Amino acid sequence: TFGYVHGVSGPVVTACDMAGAAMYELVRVGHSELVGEIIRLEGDMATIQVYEETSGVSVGDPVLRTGKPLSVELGPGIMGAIFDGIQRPLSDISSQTQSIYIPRGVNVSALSRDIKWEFIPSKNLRVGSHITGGDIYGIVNENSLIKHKIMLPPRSRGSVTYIAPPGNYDASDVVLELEFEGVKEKLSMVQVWPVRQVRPVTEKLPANHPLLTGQRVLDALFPCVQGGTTAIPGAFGCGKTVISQSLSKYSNSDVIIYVGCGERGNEMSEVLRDFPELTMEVDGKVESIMKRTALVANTSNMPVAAREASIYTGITLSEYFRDMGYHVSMMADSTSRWAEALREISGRLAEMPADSGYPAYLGARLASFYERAGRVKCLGNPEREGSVSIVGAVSPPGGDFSDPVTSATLGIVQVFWGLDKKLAQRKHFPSVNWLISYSKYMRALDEYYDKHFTEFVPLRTKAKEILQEEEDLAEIVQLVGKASLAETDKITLEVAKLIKDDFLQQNGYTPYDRFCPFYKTVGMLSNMISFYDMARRAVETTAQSDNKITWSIIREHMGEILYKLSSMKFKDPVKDGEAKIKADYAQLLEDMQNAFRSLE
Amino acid sequence: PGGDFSDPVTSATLGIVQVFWGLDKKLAQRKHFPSVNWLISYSKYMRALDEYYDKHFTEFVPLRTKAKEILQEEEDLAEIVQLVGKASLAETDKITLEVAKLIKDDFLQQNGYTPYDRFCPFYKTVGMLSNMISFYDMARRAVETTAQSDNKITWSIIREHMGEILYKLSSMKFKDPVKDGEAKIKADYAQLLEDMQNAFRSLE
Amino acid sequence: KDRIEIFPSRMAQTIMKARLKGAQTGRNLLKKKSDALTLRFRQILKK
Amino acid sequence: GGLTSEQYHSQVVGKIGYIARCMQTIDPENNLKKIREDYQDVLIWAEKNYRFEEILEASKSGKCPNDLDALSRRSLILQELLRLVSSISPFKMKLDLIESQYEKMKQHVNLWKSDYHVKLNQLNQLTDYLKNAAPTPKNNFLRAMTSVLQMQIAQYGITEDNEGINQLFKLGLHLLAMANEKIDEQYHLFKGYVKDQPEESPFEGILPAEDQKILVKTMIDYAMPKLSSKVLQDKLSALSSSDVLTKTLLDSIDRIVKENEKLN
Amino acid sequence: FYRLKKIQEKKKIIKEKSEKDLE
Amino acid sequence: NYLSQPRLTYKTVSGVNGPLVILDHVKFPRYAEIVHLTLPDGTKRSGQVLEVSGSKAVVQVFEGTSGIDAKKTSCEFTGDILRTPVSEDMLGRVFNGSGKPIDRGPVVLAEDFLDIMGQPINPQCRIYPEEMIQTGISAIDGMNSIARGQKIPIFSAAGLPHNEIAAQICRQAGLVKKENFAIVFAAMGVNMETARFFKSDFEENGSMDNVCLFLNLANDPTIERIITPRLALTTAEFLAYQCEKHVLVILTDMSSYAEALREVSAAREEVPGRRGFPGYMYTDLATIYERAGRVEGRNGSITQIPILTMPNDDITHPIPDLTGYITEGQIYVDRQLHNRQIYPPINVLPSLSRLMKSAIGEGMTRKDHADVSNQLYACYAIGKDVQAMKAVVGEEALTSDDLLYLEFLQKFEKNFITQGPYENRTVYETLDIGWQLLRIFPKEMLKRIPQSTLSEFYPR
Amino acid sequence: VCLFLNLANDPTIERIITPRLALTTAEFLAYQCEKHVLVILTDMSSYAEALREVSAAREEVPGRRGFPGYMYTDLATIYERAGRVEGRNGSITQIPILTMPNDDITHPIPDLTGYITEGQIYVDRQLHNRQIYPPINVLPSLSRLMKSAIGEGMTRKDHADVSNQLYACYAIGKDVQAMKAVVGEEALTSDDLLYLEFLQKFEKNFITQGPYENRTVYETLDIGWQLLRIFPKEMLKRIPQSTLSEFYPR
Repeated sequence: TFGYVHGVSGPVVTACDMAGAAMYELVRVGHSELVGEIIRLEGDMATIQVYEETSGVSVGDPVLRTGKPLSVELGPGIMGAIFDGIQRPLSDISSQTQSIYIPRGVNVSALSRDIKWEFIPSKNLRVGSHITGGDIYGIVNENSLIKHKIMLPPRSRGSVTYIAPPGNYDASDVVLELEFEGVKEKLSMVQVWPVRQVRPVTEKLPANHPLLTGQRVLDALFPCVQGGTTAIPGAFGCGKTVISQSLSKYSNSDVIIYVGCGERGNEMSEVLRDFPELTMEVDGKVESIMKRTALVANTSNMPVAAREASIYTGITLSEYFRDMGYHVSMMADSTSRWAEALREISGRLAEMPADSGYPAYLGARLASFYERAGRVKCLGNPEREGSVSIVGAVSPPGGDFSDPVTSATLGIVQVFWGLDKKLAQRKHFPSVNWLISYSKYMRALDEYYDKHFTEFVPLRTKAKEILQEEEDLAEIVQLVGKASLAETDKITLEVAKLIKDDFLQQNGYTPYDRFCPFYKTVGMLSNMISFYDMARRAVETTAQSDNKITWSIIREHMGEILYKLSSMKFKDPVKDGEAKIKADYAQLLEDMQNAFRSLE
Repeated sequence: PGGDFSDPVTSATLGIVQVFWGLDKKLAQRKHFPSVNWLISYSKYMRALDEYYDKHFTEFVPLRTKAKEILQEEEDLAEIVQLVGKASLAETDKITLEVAKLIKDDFLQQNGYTPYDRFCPFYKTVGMLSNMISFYDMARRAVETTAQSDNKITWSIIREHMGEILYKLSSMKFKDPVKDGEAKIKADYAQLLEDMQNAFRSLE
Repeated sequence: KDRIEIFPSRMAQTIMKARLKGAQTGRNLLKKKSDALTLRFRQILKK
Repeated sequence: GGLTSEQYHSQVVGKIGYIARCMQTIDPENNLKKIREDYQDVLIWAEKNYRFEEILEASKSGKCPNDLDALSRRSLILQELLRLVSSISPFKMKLDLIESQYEKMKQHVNLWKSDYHVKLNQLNQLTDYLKNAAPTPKNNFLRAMTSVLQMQIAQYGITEDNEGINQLFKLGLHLLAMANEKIDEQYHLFKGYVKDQPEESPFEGILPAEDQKILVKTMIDYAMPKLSSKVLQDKLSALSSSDVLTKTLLDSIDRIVKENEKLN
Repeated sequence: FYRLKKIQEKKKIIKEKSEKDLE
Repeated sequence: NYLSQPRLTYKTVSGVNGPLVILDHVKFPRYAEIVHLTLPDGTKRSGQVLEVSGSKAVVQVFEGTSGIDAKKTSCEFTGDILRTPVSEDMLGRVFNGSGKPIDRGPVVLAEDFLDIMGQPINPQCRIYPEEMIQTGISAIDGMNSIARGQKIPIFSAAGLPHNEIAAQICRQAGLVKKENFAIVFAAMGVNMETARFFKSDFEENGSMDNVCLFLNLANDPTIERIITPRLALTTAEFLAYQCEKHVLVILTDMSSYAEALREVSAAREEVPGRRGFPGYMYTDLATIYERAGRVEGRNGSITQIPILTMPNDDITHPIPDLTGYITEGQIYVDRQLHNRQIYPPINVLPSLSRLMKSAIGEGMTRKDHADVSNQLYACYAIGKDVQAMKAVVGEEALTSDDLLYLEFLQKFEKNFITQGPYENRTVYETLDIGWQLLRIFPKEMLKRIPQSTLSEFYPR
Repeated sequence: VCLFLNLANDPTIERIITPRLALTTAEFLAYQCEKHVLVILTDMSSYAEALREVSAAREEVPGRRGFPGYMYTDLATIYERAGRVEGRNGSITQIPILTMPNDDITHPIPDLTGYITEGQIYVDRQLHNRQIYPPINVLPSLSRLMKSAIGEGMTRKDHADVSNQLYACYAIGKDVQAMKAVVGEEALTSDDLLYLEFLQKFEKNFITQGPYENRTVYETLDIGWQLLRIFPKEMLKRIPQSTLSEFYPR
């Protein structure tokens, strides 16, 4: 088991007597057990890229190889934890050490031992019964929300020889024992998985059910789908916090995993201060979103491989909750700072630089990351579907999207939510640019929309047209003044203003904009576009006649309709039932039709 | 290699040296000598030297600050003239350009090979600058004193009445430090200050 | 045609950034000129 | 993009064994003749006490059924019926309804996209939360409404668009979502359900007599604060003698409080 | 970067050969 | 407790190569083990083991290897990494870049021997920055307020007076004052005149009782320049996290630190990365900058105001570029203001203190402060835009409001930004100066201030 | 049809052999079974990145952007297996596909492919952002083998000339658009404004085409003439007078 340190040069430790070790095997070096990976073998010698500072490591110090490559422990106790980039739990490190520092060479297990959670075995299992990877052998009630499914690791299979009865047990207690080919394996609630390896599935499915964020601008103009991959331009003035907090509080996602991939020291602590304090309604109770989330967190000075691996730990955790049948959402907050940590590994390994100094494989590291998203038929017996979505924030240098990490990310991700400083400076939250943003998933979501919201596809189309006409007409408005435009252009601009200020803007701090259900989003946009179609009909139908309609005539005859349209954002689903909101929208439609009947 | 101050020898030198006399290709090409760019060069010793200057040369620090100010406002005014020509320039901006031309062409400029300019002592140097900036202050006052008045003293009215003084100002560089000792140079420049004040007084 | 044909060097990067600040300044000054004249032109049309 | 051969055949033998474990729970008596016959191929391989290695070699040989998508459809139908029958444990469904719902599922294009799966997930969602139902108006009302739902499901299945079942989902899910402090809104919702159900005693005999008395006591106790007059408070207090919750209790409470609204 | 990686490789080979020649 | 065993000393120098002396036959050598060299003439010299491999130990000597030989030179191995003799009595004292005193005082009697490398502050233990540090400079305190525990570099360039700004911050800085504040000023690759300026300008002006000063000169060894930030931050960690002090660390030239990293990477024969700097430059800059912030259950907090000489006046260079990625916003010193004699030359337009929203609030400053800074920003920005208009149209073409933004710009540079090297302005006086400039406009023109705030403070 | 799939999550080194498997199957079907085959090579950029990865991981001598110095020959060992061969009725036709990094046509991936293949089909944001499917920009496009394929019996006899003049008119149309964006219509000639109108008519009728709309070359040439008729006969300076005299009035 033990090898010996042969030499040390900066963060790279050469070792000897390592003949039984493997490429990318995880190794503890030095008496303090500094973490590192085998990057090369040269006979009985191995070269270990140490993660932590190597100061003080000596020739002939022990080299204790862990048999497995870099891996994530998976099980109960994942929920609510703040893991670092290599799954050292920062909460356990703080509690056990009673120190403000992470001590060099932590040995703390990722899932806390001695916490004897309530376990229920799967009622269908028996001694002698067949079992396979992804089969649920029991459930652990760790939180009121997440009934944590315990399931056989994807490589393991055979005949069940023991299951624990109902009772209290931890991560180290043996829960299942099974025999295959005459060999017995003992399993606990803890499972261990290689962080760079995809967890296999029965079928990777197309993504077709919306991931609602509760924000009108996102859910209306550029929808995202459960299982989908999306990106955000993360910067100071972008307003990313409005998306991030809203996603965690309101999304139709059963588990959230957030990954700090080298955020700034203070910016990381702002996130780790907020997520405990964020609360969500469930079953008429209020509970901390920490009941349904886990944070991987790394400040910029965390070990290089802790930053680089943090993105892969997040998706390995997220795939594990996907495999339980949960619709997981992953947020990665700094894919640029991850690509910097990736670049630092290549610089230490002396790999040749590609575009802008990033490694040649950056495209493959990103692409194999985002391809781990999607909806799936899970492994094992219950046939259950599950999914991982991935939100990947990117930081274009000075707003330049041509940097290889940003360019590749926007080339890979099927959705982009183009946050823009010019909108946030005017407090236009969520501050998403409705020209620069896009979503490729429309063709796949149209199945769901045709079933549940058949009117919506016409509406989103007309919305984009109205917004595009505003941008194209604005040049003429500057060149000759708004007063010189045609009547069909003037009503188009007013509806574009109505959409911009009273539909796309959403003040999530207020009681009324706190969350916007999809029904409210359709009903608001339906009324705005119905008013546009009637206004457009009135002006175009009277063009070249003696008697003629213009925006001033409409506003003079029905100014209360424009006011009622603006009032729709204030209508609150908590105060007013969905039937009442639907009836009010039916009344606005009848009101505007009767109002236009006075002109035509 | 191409006069570029980003070159590593220059970069390492710039992190170390307290004084840097950045000579500029554009000045050298137009045969402005001694070719020092007055907007890129610096001397971190000013802090210390201001003790010596306040003991021996009390007028010099005010003049040094006003000089660099006039020369920086020259760059602002010189850039805009490429697009707007003269049309936007206030009468004070004209006085700034006129004195900036005097300071650039008749004070900063110096011929390194001609005995009148081979070396210039400090008493000559401070006296030259004292006169050119005292002209700037008095001319700027002569303009601004007429702000919203019934008649304006323009830059051109100044330039026409002050023509002898302007020629005298440019001529200050010709005094020979060998045959014209510091006492004679200071006395002549004191007559220029009196002539300058009296020429301006005719418009006030 | 597409480029100024300056040969690539750390000097040439500096000179292009200096020229870009020059061109952006000249754009903004000429845009201010255009705005000022356009304001007078609209006022003169009203008159 | 798929599975290793070892994993693929492992999933086959797992699913085959599992369909049999599902049969043993949906039908311990072997009553569901048509359903059991449709799984006979997988059931034979699971009923014979083959070693895991022997059935895996038989799957590699293609003697076992060896299409994961075919096994997945078969297993999915059986699991969705098994979930239905398990979710209604207090009320056994009629055998003819079980085979009818099975035939509807067998004939349906895709169960995950089906309204059957939505309704069944709602039935499970309402049922599951009751494992932590501490005494409060919300939880007492939810146990009551869910017990009605379980009985009605045992009488009609899922694919039958019974208006009562469809409305009962909306009302039950709304009460489940309704905030726990909202005692008057919870009371008003449950009151509205009892008024809207055609029967004069919708909860009668469906649940334990102690729970029926807790419903009666819950309605009286949260009504009484609305009365200011001691005579009317005593007349309303006397209703606590009743054990079964009925429309006549609500109408008695309504009369006595509406009299108090004019007697204050 | 490429030129300097090759230089460093040549030095590594010359170091190893110089040690091997002393055995 | 302590290493009880005696030290070994080796004559076995197998070679010398640039700054490196290669011992052989060494017993159990450590990476970064501190060693003491003795030369043939008996002169002592310092060094660290830059590489270990079997019996070989490649010492990087701190001083140049000049005078070392294979036969008389003796290397003494201390058996440990370099540790800082640290204590609270390091306040009021001046140290060289290795931590040896240069103030005619004794060695430090230490309260601890902290690992020079430090350790990562646990992100769950990290607390968000919560209150202002006064720098005393109006262009910082009234426009770019610095939260206690923020990192905020002063970007500068060759010839700009950023060392004078660094020194003025180090004199004037303190809490808001509506003895527990300490400064750790640490200066790398400093030319001997600027080192006399830092030493004298603190020792002559009473501040020393609340500052610890580290000087590393331009001619001091390049490896001592790497150690200087680590001593500073180790002392700042001790003062804050062991001793509750609020601490401000002034790292005066991160460029010469990065140039020292370039040399230490060349010393290991590593291939150069981006623009000739090491690939791992981001982690080394982060290892300096993230040794900062507040921590749970302690009053202590390390703020950093690095100063950073931008190569070629360009933020794209890896030194400023990587620093912008790690630190929470930046202050720019500007050559334009410097040539105009505006001292401090701090350009408040491109500058941004990212955490100023935390630093400013009711009970931390006057409640108006955030609104004042926003309106001053708008009025200075519009004043610059109107100065560009004046340049095209001349004064007679301007409106009365345009003339107010010009009067504002002139007075704002000449009263708000201009401070002088020794005038100290508390945040209250900076805000009264701010209001004195805002009062130039009619009350209704102050569009970024609420009418309640205007009614309480617009009258003068 | 036959498919070889290497997905973005699959191992990158398989991408070296992924197109070679397709071609090795195409060589069997075409040269041994006399079939005609269209071989599609999706994401040659992801292929070239697998070469860049192997190159960087082996310390191979770099060409531009750090691709291996041999990248041209590796791409040629893929691309050159297209062709007919003597005495066999078979033919391998290749349509490779490549996304250009940062849309740069001078990038090694498009550029080396550019030298090897018989001209390029190109697709452009200038068309796609206006909903002009298929967004095929004709000016950067060409076919080196088109000249030999165009002619009598293969096509209408005029086809070569119609092409030559469509390129000229569309090219002038782009140049007058680039002028107008600076100076407005007041500094353009009436003829320049006609080339600007030609560009609008051309993209809306010639390029714009439905995802299931099939057009023969003959209907395409009739459309081409109805566009070329925008100018007077004497302006069509790439076409011979006999071709004009037969077809221009139709």
